[PDB]
Amino acid sequence: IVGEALEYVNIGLSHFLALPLAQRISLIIIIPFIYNIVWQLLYSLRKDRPPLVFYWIPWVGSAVVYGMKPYEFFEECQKKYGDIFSFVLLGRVMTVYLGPKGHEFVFNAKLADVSAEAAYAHLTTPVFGKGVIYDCPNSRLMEQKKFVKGALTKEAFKSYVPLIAEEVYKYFRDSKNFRLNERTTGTIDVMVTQPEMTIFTASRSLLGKEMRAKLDTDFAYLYSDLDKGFTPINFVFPNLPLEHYRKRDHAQKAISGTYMSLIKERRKNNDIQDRDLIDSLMKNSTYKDGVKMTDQEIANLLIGVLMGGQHTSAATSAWILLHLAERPDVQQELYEEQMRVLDGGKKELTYDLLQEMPLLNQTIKETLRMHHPLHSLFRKVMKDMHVPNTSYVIPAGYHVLVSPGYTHLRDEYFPNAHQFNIHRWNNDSASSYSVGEEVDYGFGAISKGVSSPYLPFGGGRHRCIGEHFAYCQLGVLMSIFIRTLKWHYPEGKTVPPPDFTSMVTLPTGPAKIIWEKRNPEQKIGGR
Ligand code: HEM
Ligand SMILES: OC(Cn1cncn1)(Cn1cncn1)c1ccc(F)cc1F
Repeated sequence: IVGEALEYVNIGLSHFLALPLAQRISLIIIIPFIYNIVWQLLYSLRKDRPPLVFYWIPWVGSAVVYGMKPYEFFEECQKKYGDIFSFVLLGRVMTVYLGPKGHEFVFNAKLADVSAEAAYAHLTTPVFGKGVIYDCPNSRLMEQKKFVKGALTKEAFKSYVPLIAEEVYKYFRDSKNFRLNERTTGTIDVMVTQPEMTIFTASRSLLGKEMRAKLDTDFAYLYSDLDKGFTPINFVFPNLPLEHYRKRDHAQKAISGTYMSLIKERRKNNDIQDRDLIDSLMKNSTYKDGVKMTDQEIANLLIGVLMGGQHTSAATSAWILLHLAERPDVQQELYEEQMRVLDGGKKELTYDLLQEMPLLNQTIKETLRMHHPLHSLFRKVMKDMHVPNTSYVIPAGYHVLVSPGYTHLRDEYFPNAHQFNIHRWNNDSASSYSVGEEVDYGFGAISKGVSSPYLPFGGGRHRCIGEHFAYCQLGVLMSIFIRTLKWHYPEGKTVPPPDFTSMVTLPTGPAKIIWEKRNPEQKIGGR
């Protein structure tokens, strides 16, 4: 009888609760372990679900292999399952869609279907501050992107180029890593030099002279603290009572506090011009519903834009130098282009002349092909999504993962994809280019289609707005490096593997190059 069965359930329940504590703990471990395996096996027959990568440890999932070797992971998954597959990652289910159709599925996904801010808020909000970027609705982000873009005009770039050039020269002159007036050769770690050059140049141009001057003080130490909070660990542990987390928060307060002081000081003196992004945001930061950004939110947006731009550009800078260190042929070819465009060095570098340097820009383009600083972009799925031409349905609660950087490294789309060749971009040296219909999400007309196999800057509503600033900064920086120095690897060394575990895919350190002055007698003037 079924009556007597229900009795033995209750009996079994009471015997269960009365087990020796060791077997209880063991059952605490074995039961969800067994349940997990059984759940996957069952999930398999679901043909309205993409294949799920098998994993042994519950919650953890494929985190370790994804965390350490994401492209090798994607490649293995791809030839087993094809272009669409899911995997468990630290409690989340990630649905990957590789290739151009994946680019379309995720970057062009409707606003109602996916949320970037739900994916990233816990990473970024504690670092940047409240009320901006991912700590706000999408419509607010769109307009923040529009506000920042107002300091990213052609006219702005024309003024930034000599400021950036000045900083590069000052760095060559003053940094312990160079001191070109005293040394004709030396060794550097590019993961030391490039983050420093990147912060000095980006500060001077986007933040202005005051904020640049601050980096000549121990205030510079706060950026390091803030920098240390920008880490994937925030995806698991956003806030922990350690000193790492307190130094982060303290820095965000002191740094935004500093920006606010400058802001309120400019407003008090009515000293608001068109010098920098701070000026720009002081004059142009009213949303379409008439609500103004607070001084705090302005400062916080400044932090995030600068920090995001910081890591992508520094990493890219580092890779350019690293690839060129074993390619004296490319160094030579870039140098000839410098001599031609700048009339033997007699012409001062300008933003317009930068545009007349196709090989230089192709080098940047090719470096971003081989080293997309962001190997995975995420969205949280908010409504059930049907996968076109499939029976797959991606349920709300899932995350979608797109990886243009993976496609960058596929021979199908880039022959001999693991060879560095700037000439694969001959007569195709633009940072990117819309060549079909365009669309405006709030921050300017951008390409409607996002099916290009090359997407260093993403696409759709979350597309990068720093692409031309990045080319301007990298361009000026590399133009001066090329014209000033040659460099090569220490004996036996080559391009290092990427460190896929940090927030951007930095080179594994220490990554050293040996530089030498092209003109040992050349001196850099100024104080
Ligand atoms: C080589 C350098 C850079 C690369 C490769 C890059 C790449 C990207 C990518 C792939 C995205 C899309 C992220 C997503 O879909 O989730 C993005 C978004 C964005 N980037 Fe960049 N970026 C670079 C430099 C910069 C710079 C210099 C700035 C600021 C001056 C910047 C600011 C932004 C902003 C404001 C967004 C929008 C985020 C959103 O809408 O959710 N980036 N970038
Ligand atoms: O897209 C990022 C955030 N992110 C996503 N994965 C890793 N970091 C990075 N980024 C893109 N360009 C520059 N940085 C971002 C976007 C906007 C922003 F203001 C900061 C920021 F970190």
